[PDB]
Amino acid sequence: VQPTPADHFTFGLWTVGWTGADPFGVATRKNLDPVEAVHKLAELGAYGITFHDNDLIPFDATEAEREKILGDFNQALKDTGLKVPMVTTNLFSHPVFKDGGFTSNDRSIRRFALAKVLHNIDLAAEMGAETFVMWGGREGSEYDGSKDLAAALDRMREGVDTAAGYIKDKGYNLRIALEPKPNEPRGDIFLPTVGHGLAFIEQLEHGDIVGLNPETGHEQMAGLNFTHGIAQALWAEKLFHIDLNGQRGIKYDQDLVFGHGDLTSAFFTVDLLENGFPNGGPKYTGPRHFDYKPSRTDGYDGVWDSAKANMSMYLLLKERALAFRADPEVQEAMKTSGVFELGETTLNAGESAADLMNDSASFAGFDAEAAAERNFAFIRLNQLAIEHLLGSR
Amino acid sequence: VQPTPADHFTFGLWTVGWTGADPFGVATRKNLDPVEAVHKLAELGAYGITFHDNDLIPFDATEAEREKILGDFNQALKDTGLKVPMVTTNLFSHPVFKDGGFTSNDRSIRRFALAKVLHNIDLAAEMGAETFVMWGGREGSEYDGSKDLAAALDRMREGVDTAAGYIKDKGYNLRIALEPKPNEPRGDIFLPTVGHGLAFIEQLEHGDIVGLNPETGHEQMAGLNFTHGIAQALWAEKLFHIDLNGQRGIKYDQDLVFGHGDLTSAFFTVDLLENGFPNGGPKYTGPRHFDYKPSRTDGYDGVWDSAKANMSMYLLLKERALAFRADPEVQEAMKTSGVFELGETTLNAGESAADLMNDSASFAGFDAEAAAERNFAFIRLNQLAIEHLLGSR
Amino acid sequence: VQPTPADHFTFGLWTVGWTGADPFGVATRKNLDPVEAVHKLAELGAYGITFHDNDLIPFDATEAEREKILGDFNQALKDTGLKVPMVTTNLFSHPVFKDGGFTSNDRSIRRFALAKVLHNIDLAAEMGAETFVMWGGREGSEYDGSKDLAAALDRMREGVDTAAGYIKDKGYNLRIALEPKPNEPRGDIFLPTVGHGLAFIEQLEHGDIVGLNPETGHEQMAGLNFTHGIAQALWAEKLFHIDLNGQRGIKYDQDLVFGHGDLTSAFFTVDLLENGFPNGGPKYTGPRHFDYKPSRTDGYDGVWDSAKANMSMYLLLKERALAFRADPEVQEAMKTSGVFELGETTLNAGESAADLMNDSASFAGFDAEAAAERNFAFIRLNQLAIEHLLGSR
Amino acid sequence: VQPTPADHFTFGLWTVGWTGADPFGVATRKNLDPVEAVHKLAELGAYGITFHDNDLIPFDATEAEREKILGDFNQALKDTGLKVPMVTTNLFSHPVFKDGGFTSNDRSIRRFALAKVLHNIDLAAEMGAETFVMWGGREGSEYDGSKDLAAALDRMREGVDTAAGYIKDKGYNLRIALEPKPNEPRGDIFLPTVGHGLAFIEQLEHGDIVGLNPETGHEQMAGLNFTHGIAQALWAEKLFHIDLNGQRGIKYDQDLVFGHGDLTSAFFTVDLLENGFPNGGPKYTGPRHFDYKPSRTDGYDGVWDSAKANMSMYLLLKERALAFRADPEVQEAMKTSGVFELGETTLNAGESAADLMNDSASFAGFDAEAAAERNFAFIRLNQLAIEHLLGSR
Ligand SMILES: OC[C@@H](O)[C@H](O)[C@@H](O)CO
Ligand SMILES: OC[C@@H](O)[C@H](O)[C@@H](O)CO
Ligand SMILES: OC[C@@H](O)[C@H](O)[C@@H](O)CO
Ligand SMILES: OC[C@@H](O)[C@H](O)[C@@H](O)CO
Ligand SMILES: [Mn+2]
Ligand SMILES: [Mn+2]
Ligand SMILES: [Mn+2]
Ligand SMILES: [Mn+2]
Repeated sequence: VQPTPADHFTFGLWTVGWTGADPFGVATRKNLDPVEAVHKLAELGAYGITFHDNDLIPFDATEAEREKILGDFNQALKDTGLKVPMVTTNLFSHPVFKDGGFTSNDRSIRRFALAKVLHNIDLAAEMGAETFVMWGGREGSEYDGSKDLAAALDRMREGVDTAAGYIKDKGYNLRIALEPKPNEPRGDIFLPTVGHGLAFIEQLEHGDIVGLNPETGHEQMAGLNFTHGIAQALWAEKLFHIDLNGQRGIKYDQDLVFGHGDLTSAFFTVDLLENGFPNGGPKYTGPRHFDYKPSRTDGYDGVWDSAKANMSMYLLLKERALAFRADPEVQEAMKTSGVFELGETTLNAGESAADLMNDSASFAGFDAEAAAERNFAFIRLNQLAIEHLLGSR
Repeated sequence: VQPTPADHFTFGLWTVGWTGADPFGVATRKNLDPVEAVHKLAELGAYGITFHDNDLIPFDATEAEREKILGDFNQALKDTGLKVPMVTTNLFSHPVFKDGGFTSNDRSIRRFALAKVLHNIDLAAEMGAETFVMWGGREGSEYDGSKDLAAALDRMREGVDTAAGYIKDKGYNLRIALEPKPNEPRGDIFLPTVGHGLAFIEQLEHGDIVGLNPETGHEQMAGLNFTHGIAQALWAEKLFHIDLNGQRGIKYDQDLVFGHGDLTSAFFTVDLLENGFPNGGPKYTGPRHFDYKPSRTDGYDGVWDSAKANMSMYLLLKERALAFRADPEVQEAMKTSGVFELGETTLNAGESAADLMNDSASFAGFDAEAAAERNFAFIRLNQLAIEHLLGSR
Repeated sequence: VQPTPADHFTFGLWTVGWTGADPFGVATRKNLDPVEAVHKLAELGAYGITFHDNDLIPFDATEAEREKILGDFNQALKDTGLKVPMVTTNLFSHPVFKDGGFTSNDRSIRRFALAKVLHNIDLAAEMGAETFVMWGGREGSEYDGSKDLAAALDRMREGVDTAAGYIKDKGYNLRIALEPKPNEPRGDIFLPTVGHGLAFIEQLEHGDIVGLNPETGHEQMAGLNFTHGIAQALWAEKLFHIDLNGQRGIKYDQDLVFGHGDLTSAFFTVDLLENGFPNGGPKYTGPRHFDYKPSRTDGYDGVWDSAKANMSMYLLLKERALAFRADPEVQEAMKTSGVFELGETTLNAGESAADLMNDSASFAGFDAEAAAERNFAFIRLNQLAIEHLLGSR
Repeated sequence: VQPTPADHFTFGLWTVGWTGADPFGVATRKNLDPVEAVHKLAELGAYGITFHDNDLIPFDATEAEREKILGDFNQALKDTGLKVPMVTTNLFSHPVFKDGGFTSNDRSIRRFALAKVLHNIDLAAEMGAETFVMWGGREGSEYDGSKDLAAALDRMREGVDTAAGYIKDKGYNLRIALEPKPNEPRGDIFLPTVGHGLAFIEQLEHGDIVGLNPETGHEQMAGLNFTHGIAQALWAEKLFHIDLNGQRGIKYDQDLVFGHGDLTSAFFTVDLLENGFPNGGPKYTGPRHFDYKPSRTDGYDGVWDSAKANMSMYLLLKERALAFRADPEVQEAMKTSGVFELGETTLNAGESAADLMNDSASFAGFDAEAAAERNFAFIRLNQLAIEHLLGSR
């Protein structure tokens, strides 16, 4: 292992600072001072730190307090060298956001949320973040008649397009990244998956600077393939940031260390981020952000062990995924299964629909029964990836 | 109840004709003659019938046979009055489609699938279908390294855009509707949910004539809100057709009668199709297609009981959903919860981001703690819908 | 439908008393005085109230404090006539319980946890409660190597048999009801389903007084059929108590009002509690206890609305289910489908294995293809059930 | 890693013999001759072969046919030395079994099904099998009013105790292993999890010879922790057999190769089979049986590849898991986390309930806040396990 700043491992303040309250209990750890957080994180080899406005600045802090806090915070950044690549707003903890921020049924709460957001964009630019994340965790319902579903999407669009237009208007060098989540804390959250989020951005006025911020555990809560989803975001060139962690199944969001959930899936996620696509195409070159929570049963030694482990797991997987693809036997297996064959167009240069239709060999004269005999050998190909993952090859 | 042709209840040939083979067994029913199907369906009050090419015409039938079959089939349509509103292709049963049609790793199979599709478009136009459905049931993988995820989406796009361009080129009065499915028969299917499908259409050249064909059970297999998903398709004006059925949970696709799965969700699905949105907007005016399978334990009396029941359940729900919304007490409850309030824009006519920012009452001077006291009364509102569903009000 | 004490509707102090804090937010409601809980629930028609030791008596309460609290609570009970049918212990909220009470890896904690249970038995006995519920919410793990699994079950057995022995020695008429849950708050909980709880009970030294407390939502979080699980608990004569609420799929425990989740399943559970088994069998006679949470979006008006909605949902389902079995057409359908035929023993009176293999009629010349022709007509029985539920019958 | 007969790797005839038909397609491979299955598996290192009565002997086979088939199979066994450790009955493929075998609503069917079982016991005994597996795949329902649930369990009990009584009377050394599954092919199956199977066994007249046959994928289809379920089966001394395969989430049963689904869970199951419980306890000694399906995309080369991959995955996991417990650092971490402390009984030798409530140290003056400070360090133990799995340690 041994992570270093050019690896671009970013961590949020709320991850290592998460104190332990869950639905059945109180915190098991004391609050983490943000200056300690920065120093500690930098010592471990992180590249940057991210935060939610209220992570650093209390909801009711006065203007004198906000500047006191920011002064010590900027100093620590300075002393250590951590950058601040992404900033986000808390539109979910305070009781006022019980029906949402942007999609609250109450008009006065929608304006308050939007004004909280606009102000936070200002702080984002001041910090030097390139990405502004929006997780609409309270946007949704428990009951189907609680909302007008068309109006909920018009109100979501108005807040995002207002925020986007503000970025363009002030000339900030910022992008917005929406973060899909299927449920928890709402029964049903709006824009529940990568596809929903991707679809939605296409209906925006300011779509051009809006992308996604997918989270491993969030797609796994719907039973989806995390690599399939990021592949699709990447293919559309909407993968602006990423949140890595672990999830063992369809249940509450667990927020384990990356690699402590679906291990084989993390392997392939790493292969896609590092190696890209077999035939060439898009690559994700942003930060590798870890959005997790250290288990409540463990003390602060566990908090820093857990932070260390996110980075270890990613470097271990990266190493095995480079060896995997570099292997002559894998490449050969790949060729046999048709991975490079999928890269060739179906139609010949210049062939029209008409042409293919009327080409006897592709249809009328085709031997479907002979084509059906092919051994794709996907089982052997899968076996080679696991032996590579197991450190056996 | 009593369904009648202006209700626009369509049924596929493979639903009532499904003979019973599942993974652990053989058919329990004899094959259903398609001419019987048409007559029977028409007697029950259906408006139309839909089919897959091989539902009617055998994969290896000769040209003399295809015309014999079509002749008797058109005659029955004539004798009864059923229309043929949608036609689709089978790109999944034959062993040649074991790795997909359009996204097969084998180039020769991709061409064969595409040529099967183009020919079937011709038959669609001849029949008078307005909709051409594409369910990519074999497109996906069991293993993550089996495919180049970027190349799988380029090949999906090439077949759909080739088919679309052919429709435009021949001037057919047809639309394509993609049908998302999360898994089964593949471990992971590409374009697994409504959002994924919606996102994908935005990357097409011929996007304008491409929409979706969502299926109740398919979104419920990912644990998603079926009404939330169709709301989003409708809002984007991509809801070109719909497949209704029942699903009891995250498991294999059960294909029960509509209403025999998540009852409350079917209620709200019916409310959206019939009533639309509370504040006004888009409406879905196409056919109400039932894509289900009669339980294998039951004989042919059960097949026609099951067909009858799809229509009964929809009319029962429709009736309760009209009463629900028409109710003065519901309207009042709706007002209290802010359903109409969500319909008002957040920003005042002419207000800019700048303006709202600097409006003291929406932020600096806002009383978050007082705004947080509001009783949304979503529980009472939910109670009124269930009493309406229960036939109590 | 108006509830009366005769109905045996019981509520937990923590249910209407639930304040609104979840994983991503703080409480939205103010604490509920116990005195007012008691009076308000008696005005609604409640039969009894239930509580956790620390719902009532703070963890740190002094002796003088405890006595005051008990004096006020016992006053309220005397004033209103409310009964206290069940009492439970809180072995999950304090940080001390982070790894469990009974199956903590730390022995001093295991000792404290059992001590806390014994003291609570006394209180339970003082209050007149018939049932003692044990829900081991922190018993389990996030990671597979965290626990010696054989030793976790011995620890659990030690605790439960100690508590049972103590009851027997003290002469108390108290029975222990164990309550399964698959996950939340731990990633995996010991004894996750009705099946695992019944099995464990059979390994106990004093299992005669140990039974189950199944919860609607809990079984549904693993995707099981709650009605099938309570039917196995009844069949074994081990259904000592029941917790009713609603869940809308495999996700975090929602704790919705009974009937606000899976409706048809709710209908069928009520049918089983009220009508019993079609061919006869044991019947459930305890409290109908609601363990739910008023959504955090609702103010106190909403709390009483939700309390009310629980009993109301139950009465509406009961009316429908009594009408359903009373219907001649439904009885006809039931006989046709073989529901009464399942009640006839397979073998003949004094027929042995040997006698049966040898019966020619049963095997050697049994006409399997002719038997396979029976139309079970389960679809039509299911349509009739649904129509009774919707009150269209 | 090269398997030897000493390993006890067993395979079902129906596993490598699975032809490829699924819900949306026909077979992709030709039928496998039994003779060749036997020889091929012996060349791979298999220990034994297992089968369903109709895997080998067709349902309609004549007497002369049966004898020929048996003569060829017994030849193969003699030639290769393969053992036949388990035999099972097919009570799910013929249409006669549409509503179940043992719990069919139709009594004549229930009689045929039991007859079919008794005859198979004889054959099982002739073959030298130790285990008789019962998987009741059609036992259950799609709809809640289809069955009298108390009567479904009595019918099940009748069948299983008749079969057990017959074994006892005949002097056969055969034990029955019941096999749970939550769903597929029925929407709900009776006795859906390890927990439900163990419970039911305790209600049996002859449960001394009745135990479990849990399957990896089956428990995971309900989202349970397979390793926790087999640990409860072991603890109760009821783990008679085991079926190993892979599942990638809550969906249709995939029947992937062991290790091709949840990897870390696979690692921990192997640890439990090979290392036993950390503080000692019963150990599993039977066949390591693989009940999987070679993906339908692969030709026969793929079939043998997959057979091989099963034993290989198992050997790789075994090597890793033996190295993991042998590691001094891992033992250190285990002691730190209290894994050995769980093994110490909570009470002192001859300490009663009364003695414990009264110990001041245990309750009255126990310092709960000081005890709550222990760092269990479960995260670091889990990181160490994963690093052993990836062979980076
Ligand atoms: O489940 C919560 C989300 O993962 C958030 O932490 C966003 O990433 C930041 O608001
Ligand atoms: O699960 C199968 C799909 O529902 C199909 O029936 C498509 O609708 C028609 O190809
Ligand atoms: O999931 C939480 C449980 O349902 C509890 O409320 C128990 O019933 C009692 O501790
Ligand atoms: O889900 C199918 C089952 O796993 C069977 O293969 C049984 O093991 C034997 O009938
Ligand atoms: Mn996140
Ligand atoms: Mn469909
Ligand atoms: Mn409960
Ligand atoms: Mn099996």
